[PDB]
Amino acid sequence: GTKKGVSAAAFSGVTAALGDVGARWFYTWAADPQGITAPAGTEFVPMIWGRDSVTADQLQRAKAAGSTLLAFNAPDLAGQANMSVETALDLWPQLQATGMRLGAPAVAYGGDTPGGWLDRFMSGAAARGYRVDFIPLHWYGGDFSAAATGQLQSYLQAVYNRYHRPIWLTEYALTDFSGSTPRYPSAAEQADFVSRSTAMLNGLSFVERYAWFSLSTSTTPTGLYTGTTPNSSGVAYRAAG
Ligand SMILES: OC[C@H]1O[C@@H](O[C@@H]2[C@@H](O)[C@H](O[C@@H]3[C@@H](O)[C@H](O[C@@H]4[C@@H](O)[C@H](O[C@@H]5[C@@H](O)[C@H](O)O[C@H](CO)[C@H]5O)O[C@H](CO)[C@H]4O)O[C@H](CO)[C@H]3O)O[C@H](CO)[C@H]2O)[C@H](O)[C@@H](O)[C@@H]1O
Ligand SMILES: [Zn+2]
Repeated sequence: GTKKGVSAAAFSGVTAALGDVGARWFYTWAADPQGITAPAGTEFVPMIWGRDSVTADQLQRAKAAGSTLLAFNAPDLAGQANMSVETALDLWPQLQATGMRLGAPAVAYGGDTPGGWLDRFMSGAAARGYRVDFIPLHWYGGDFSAAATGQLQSYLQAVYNRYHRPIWLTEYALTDFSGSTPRYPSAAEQADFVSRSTAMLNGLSFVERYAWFSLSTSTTPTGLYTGTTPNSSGVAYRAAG
C-alpha cells in the first residue's frame, strides 16, 4: 500500500506512468516537481540537492510543494553533492527551520561504516542537538543472483541497528559500477529482483518508503517504463503491494 515510490523526470506520459504503476509518492532530485503533474493519491517529496540548493527561495518552494524534506544527494561522491560532513552540519539549521519531517543526506555507500560519512554526520548532529527524522539510502547490487535481495536487506538492517532511525531507500537497482563502465542484469534477472526485493521491503517494519531507480528508460537502462509502456520490470513493480 503505502511504501512504493519512484524517482521521475518530465517526459510525454509521466502522469499516466505514475498512475498506472501505482506510485504512492515520487521525487525529482529538486525542490518542486520540475513540470510533472502528479496523479491523485501520489505525494511529491522535495529535495535540497547540494550546498547551492540552500536559499530562502528554495526552502520556501519546498515547504509549499510538500510536507517531507530530503537533504543532500550523495555528498560522499565527487560527481554529486561533493560535500564535507562539516559543510552539511553548518547548513543543517536552515533545513531544520522549515519544520518539515527531515531526511538525512543520502550517502552512496558505507552507511554502517564506523568513521564513514554518515556516521560522522549523525554523530555531529547529535552533539549539536540537531533533529534528523529518517535516513534515506542508495543501494546498487553487482551480484545478479537470487541472493541480491538478502544482500540489500543486510545493508538496511545494519544502518537501522547503528542509528535507530526509520529507513527510506531513495535509489535502488541491480548495477555493477566496479568496472570501467556500468554492467546491467538481463531483463529476466531484473524483473525477478523487482519481485523479490519489493516483497522483502513491503514486509520490513523499519523501512517506511522505497523508490526503484528509475521510472523511465530515458533516465537509465534500469528504467521500468518507455513512454507509457511498462517492460517486464514495470509489470513486476505495478504488481507489488
Ligand atoms: O556542488 C556540487 C555540484 O553542484 C552542481 O550544480 C548543482 C546541480 O547539479 C543541481 O541540479 C540537479 C542535478 O544535480 C540532479 O541530477 C540528478 C543526479 O543527481 C542523479 O544522480 C544519481 C546519483 O544520485 C546516484 O548515486 O548514481 C546514479 C546512477 O549513476 C545517478 O544517476 O541522477 C538523476 C537522473 O539523471 C539526476 O536528475 O537533477 C536535478 C533535477 O533535474 C537538478 O536540480 O542543482 C543545484 C541547485 O539546486 C546545483 O548547485 C555543479 O554542476 C557541479 O559542478 C558541482 O560539482
Ligand atoms: Zn563549521
